Formats: sequence, C-alpha cells, structure tokens
Amino acid sequence: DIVLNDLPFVDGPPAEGQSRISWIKNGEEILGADTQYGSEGSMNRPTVSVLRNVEVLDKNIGILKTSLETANSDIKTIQEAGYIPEAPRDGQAYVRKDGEWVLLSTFL
Amino acid sequence: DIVLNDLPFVDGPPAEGQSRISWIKNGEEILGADTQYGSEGSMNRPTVSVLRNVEVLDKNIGILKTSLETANSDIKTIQEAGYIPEAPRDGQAYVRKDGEWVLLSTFL
Amino acid sequence: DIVLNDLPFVDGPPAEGQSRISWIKNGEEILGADTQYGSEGSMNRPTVSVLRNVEVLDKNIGILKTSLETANSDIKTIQEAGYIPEAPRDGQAYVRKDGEWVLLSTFL
Repeated sequence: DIVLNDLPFVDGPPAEGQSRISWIKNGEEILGADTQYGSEGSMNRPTVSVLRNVEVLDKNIGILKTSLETANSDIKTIQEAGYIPEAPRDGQAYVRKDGEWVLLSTFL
Repeated sequence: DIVLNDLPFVDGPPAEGQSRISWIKNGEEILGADTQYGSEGSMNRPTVSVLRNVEVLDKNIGILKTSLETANSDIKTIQEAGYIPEAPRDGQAYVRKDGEWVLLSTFL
Repeated sequence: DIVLNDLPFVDGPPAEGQSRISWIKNGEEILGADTQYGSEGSMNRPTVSVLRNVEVLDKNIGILKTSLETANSDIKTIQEAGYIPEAPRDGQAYVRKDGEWVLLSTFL
C-alpha cells in the first residue's frame, strides 16, 4: 500500500511527526523578516507553517502520480496481451484457429 | 466516479459549499488570538481559510490513495489470473496442453 | 505520462514558471486591501501566494482523478471481458466447452 507523508502542521492536537500551528497572538511583538528571503517574524509565522503543509501535499501528489503512471502502464500491457475471450457456451467443444473459436467437430 | 470535497474558501465568487476569503483590509482593527491555541483575529483570518483548504486537499489525496490502492490490487489479481494468450494465426487448429498451444493435428 | 502543474510560488530559489515568495519584511509599510474583495497589501501578500499554490494543487488532484477514473473503467472492462484461465498442466490436451476445459480424449 502507498505510503504518504503526514502534514507537519495542524490546527489542533498533533500526532506523531506533527506540530501544532502557532497563530498570531495579541500581546506578542508583531514582526517580519530581517533579510530579503528570510521568513522569520510573527507576521509570517502561521503562513510559513501552512506553506510547509502545501510542500508536503505537492510531494504526496507526486507519489500518487508515480503509482498511477505504473498502473496505467500495467493496464496498457494487459490490454495488449491478446488474452482470449470465452468460447460459446452451447454444449459443443471448441478449438482455437486464426484468432477465433472453431468447432472441434469440423475436424473429426 | 470519484467524489472529492470542494475547497471551502475561494478568492473569487463562491459556488455551493464555498465562501469567499476575506483578506485583511485597511481600516479594520489589526488583531490576533486571545488564547494559546485560538485562531481568531484579522491577522490570522485569511491564513486560517487557506489552512481549511489545505486540510480538504489532504483528505482528497486520501480518497484518491484508497481508490488507487484498490486499482493496484485489482491489477495484481489480473496479472496473477493466468489468462491465456492467443494461439498462432496460421490456418491450423490448436488445443491447450501443459500451458502451451499444441496442434490439434498431432492427436488425430 | 501524466503532466501536472508546477507550484507557482516557492520559499527558495525558483525554477521555470515559479517565483520566490516574498515574506513580510521589517521596515516595509504594513498594509491591507482597499476594496471589499481585493487581496493587495503586505499583510496579505505571502498568504495570497500560498493560496495560488493551493489552487494549483486542487487542479493537479483533478488531473489525477480523471486519469484514475479512466484506469478504474479500464480495469472494470478487463474484469468483464471473460478472459479464459489456464487449463490443467497434466500432460493432457484440453478443448473449451460450456465455460470449462474438457479433455480432448473424451471426443476421440
């Protein structure tokens, strides 16, 4: 069975591998980042955690995609296998000739 | 066909089961939460809605995973079924013996 | 193979079709939107980008869903095809009659 990543942040009690998101609180210092690409500061904090979740969802979609591509290829192989369908169910015996079922009695 | 959950929040006119996200507006009071795990306050508001969407995406990925696991098991069953491939198409009749196609004429 | 959309915003160096998310920075003017449904303003900015990503994930899940629905239908068709399983492997020849394998020798 398919193993996916759990979301790293939750708005509620966390399970293994998870942390509880920290929403912006009244009373805490309201801050942003001090570099051009940093993500620190309370104003960014919960949004960063939501993005961490989004990155994991993207990876999980990729895991499903790979498995589905394999399923699609496996299906195509089965479709191309040339498996033979049932013969008539009419109390008569059949043999295989030129991609069809032919009565055994025509040869006896 | 597979039934997934619609995203509960949209940045545009909503359809059934959806609400329009409320971005932070100039003039409104800029607030956070008053408890350690609450998510209230304008500073959190749109981020909370985006997280609601993320939670639904996670569930939808799970629905696809379950369906794909069933597909994978169904494919494995077909692969293990021992279905028989076509016989030669050469104007001759064939019968089945020891997992192969053998000429009927060898028995007559 | 299945073609999905790349996420438009990343917290790191972008690849083709991507932009680097701009987190809220100390020193920049802290602003929201000036209309009831606009998303402008630094306070909304990274959250908007995360939502853009969420919208793309939703679309990608839909692409997988369509492909998986086709796989499921293709599997059902194979299951309903009436393909014939192997005959006994016992050194004897078999012919097909009434949905079963019957010994050729019973007809000779």
